[PDB]
Amino acid sequence: NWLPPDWRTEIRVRTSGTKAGTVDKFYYEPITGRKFRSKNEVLYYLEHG
Amino acid sequence: DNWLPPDWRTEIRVRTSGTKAGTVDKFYYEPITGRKFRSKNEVLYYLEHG
Repeated sequence: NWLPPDWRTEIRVRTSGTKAGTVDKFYYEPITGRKFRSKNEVLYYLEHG
Repeated sequence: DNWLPPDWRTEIRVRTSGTKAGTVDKFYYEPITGRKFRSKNEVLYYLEHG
């Protein structure tokens, strides 16, 4: 819990290949739908919109 | 997914926020191009027609 109001989250779970079973979390910006790959990439961009 | 050609990648996307929380989508990725498909039939269509 640190995430602005309308922000969508998801996990991608790898189901084939060398990294089958790995879970990656993604954050999407509202209206735009802009994909971020980490906490800090979102924290950073809130500061520098 | 034995039907899939070699070096195709699969994953599931699960929504973790909003109305659609808990929704699971299957994706299929073509080797090298990274091109995205959303079902078995869409992949078999593409392999046939290019």
